[PDB]
Amino acid sequence: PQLSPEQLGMIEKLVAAQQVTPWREARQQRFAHFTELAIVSVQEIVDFAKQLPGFLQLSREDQIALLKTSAIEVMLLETSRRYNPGSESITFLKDFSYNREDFAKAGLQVEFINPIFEFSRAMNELQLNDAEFALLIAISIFSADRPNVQDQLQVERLQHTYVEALHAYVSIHHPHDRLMFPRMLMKLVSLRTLSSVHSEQVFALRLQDKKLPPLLSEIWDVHE
Amino acid sequence: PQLSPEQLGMIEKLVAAQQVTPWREARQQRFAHFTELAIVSVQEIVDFAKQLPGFLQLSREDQIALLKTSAIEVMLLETSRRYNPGSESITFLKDFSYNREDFAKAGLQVEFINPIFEFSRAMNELQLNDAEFALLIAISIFSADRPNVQDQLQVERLQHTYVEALHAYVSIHHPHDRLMFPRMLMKLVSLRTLSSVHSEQVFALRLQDKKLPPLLSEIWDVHE
Amino acid sequence: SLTERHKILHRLLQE
Amino acid sequence: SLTERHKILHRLLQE
Ligand SMILES: CC(C)(C)OC(=O)c1c(COc2ccc(-c3ccc(CC(=O)O)cc3)cc2)ccc(C(F)(F)F)c1O
Ligand SMILES: CC(C)(C)OC(=O)c1c(COc2ccc(-c3ccc(CC(=O)O)cc3)cc2)ccc(C(F)(F)F)c1O
Repeated sequence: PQLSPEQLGMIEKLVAAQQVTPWREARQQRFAHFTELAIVSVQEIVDFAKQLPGFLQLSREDQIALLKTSAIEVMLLETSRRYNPGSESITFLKDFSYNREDFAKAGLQVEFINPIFEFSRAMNELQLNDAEFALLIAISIFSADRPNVQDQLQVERLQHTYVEALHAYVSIHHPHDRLMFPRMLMKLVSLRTLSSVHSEQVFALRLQDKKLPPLLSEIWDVHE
Repeated sequence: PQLSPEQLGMIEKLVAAQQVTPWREARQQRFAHFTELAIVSVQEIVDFAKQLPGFLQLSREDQIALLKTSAIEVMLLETSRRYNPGSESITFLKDFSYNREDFAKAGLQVEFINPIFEFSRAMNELQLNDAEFALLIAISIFSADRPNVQDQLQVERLQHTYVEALHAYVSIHHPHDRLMFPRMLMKLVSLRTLSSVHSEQVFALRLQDKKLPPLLSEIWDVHE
Repeated sequence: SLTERHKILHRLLQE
Repeated sequence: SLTERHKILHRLLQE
């Protein structure tokens, strides 16, 4: 698969599209600084999506359906992007690094933390660059199988243009390793499991005395 | 990707590897006939896995970890294979067809049934043959990211040989549609979501008066 | 609709 | 271990 002018420019645009408080009252403040980073991330993901070709042409309702369920997956991709295999930690916003223990003290439970760190380690072995990251994020956003998506067909057709662009990219990036393109997609499989381990997480917070802030509650709390 | 002698024979072998009671006491019997079909299916999946190159060389423990969590996904792939888009129904064992309503009366809840049928419809659009089915099943079985897998590396390396074999196959089957190979893999993404909608299903049965039979309970009930 | 249930997300999308 | 918790599955695997 040769990369086309049209794919070149699309990829370049995505990469360019990607370019808060202190750190048992200490406990509820630590949680708060962490949820604040997520809130920031949601804003970034919206801004990013708005730039994705095809996205704003979908009905607003469909844009909500897509972001609602992809946000955590994009957050997890962004987590694995800033993983350091030396210190087994996550470097959010230049300065503040976070290990499994820091995550625990930030209010998250072990049964979420370990899968987050396993995924990040496995993802770091692939050594993805920005172009690969942006595309995976885009593919994740445009999944036609999210709950309440109306124009599945359009969402799917859109996803495949990003899937193709990835294929052709990885062909220039890894011309001798034809497995790299499928290995990257196989991470979206793992990403779905992580997405529901995050559901078990959200539900467990309900059971303790820990309320998600407004935006996060809006995307993640099930309200009935 | 040209298909090799070694891949040819491997695919052929998989395809060859794939070649009970009547139908509110009526209610608990209907449930029972359905769970009996699953029990049969588990046996088939074990037999199938035993034939997969590399499988029996993994520690028994790892073989359990793989089958434990892949069984439902293989079951769902086998579900989508026998979907009829005319009658929107599933033809298990030649004779007995099952629609959404039949599934409901078999004890399953709506919130599982609709995603099962959406996936089957979406899967039927791809029109997979046996070779494509067998390979997807194999890839699903050898996922290194299942809980409690020891030799992730070996499980992964094994998965990639099946991923490659699929790639090369689909290249002969669909020589003008380079999207077909990734579209098939993107179904394993959806398969993971389905796998946990099935978790919500298992949990809901606990809440009503409905016990899974011995084998199924063993793979699906969380015991603590 | 989802839109009526996701005000903050909607408002982020409108700017 | 998983093996001790999955007797029927183990037994299917042994035949
Ligand atoms: C994704 C991760 C596992 C880390 O976090 C959660 O899932 C999670 C969090 C905090 O989320 C964050 C944390 C940090 C970032 C982030 C990502 C990229 C940049 C850009 C840069 O660094 O330049 C900056 C910050 C995103 C999401 C809180 C509460 C819950 C709660 F469980 F409470 F819901 C959570 O699940
Ligand atoms: C996969 C499906 C959604 C259909 O079923 C379940 O998940 C499910 C079931 C019955 O499962 C079956 C049903 C039928 C077959 C089957 C597949 C292929 C052949 C080969 C051929 O036809 O030749 C024959 C039978 C497999 C699994 C019961 C209870 C629960 C419970 F929720 F109760 F756990 C379930 O979840």
